[PDB]
Amino acid sequence: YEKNPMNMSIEIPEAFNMLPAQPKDLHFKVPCTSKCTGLTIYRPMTIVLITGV
Amino acid sequence: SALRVFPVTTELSPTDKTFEYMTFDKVGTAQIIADYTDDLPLVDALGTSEFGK
Repeated sequence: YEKNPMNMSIEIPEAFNMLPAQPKDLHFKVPCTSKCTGLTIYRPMTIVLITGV
Repeated sequence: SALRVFPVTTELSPTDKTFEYMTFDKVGTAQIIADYTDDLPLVDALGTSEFGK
């Protein structure tokens, strides 16, 4: 393949973060969240996959 | 000898015609627990009154 941000991309709109701890009777709960999209290929035909190797 | 044997107070206005006092009470308990607990015994209160002339 050709490494070029105009051909394929991965998006991370929101990075990893930790929310403030929510307390209970004698213990706490700490939630975490993040965002992602995956792999997107704007321009195909610039990638060749040789299978059965 | 009444006024010299029993105490005399002046916490009453000349226009007052009845009086009242209050009394309180409480209940409760405790137990032996662990780190991760979600139940704990509770307490409460109470009250009562009396009158005069």
